Amino acid sequence: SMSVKKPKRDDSKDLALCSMILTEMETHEDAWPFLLPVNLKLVPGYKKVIKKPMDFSTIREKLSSGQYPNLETFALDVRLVFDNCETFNEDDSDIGRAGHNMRKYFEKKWTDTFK
Repeated sequence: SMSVKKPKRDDSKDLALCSMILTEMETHEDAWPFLLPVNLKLVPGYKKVIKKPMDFSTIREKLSSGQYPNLETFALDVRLVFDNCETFNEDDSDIGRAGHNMRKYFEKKWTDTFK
């Protein structure tokens, strides 16, 4: 509360460390469904159904331009990419499986880097 603060967690490396995670997600062999925004002209149903599209290239641009206020807003966008994927793709599809695999990969890196 006023003039009463928990000890200051060092967040000075968060930007660099989120960048490194995002690099590792970008280079994973199963990243291909997530590298670029879904083409809303060419994928029937996506625009109406998926209210907040997100992809790795959009996260990279947001990260690089100071549009993440903190490491949690960064994780929220990464998770959004996988939540969108689960919303639109059957679990038993190449893209559906890709999304599960990447979410697992992310969550481990996240825990190991920050928890």
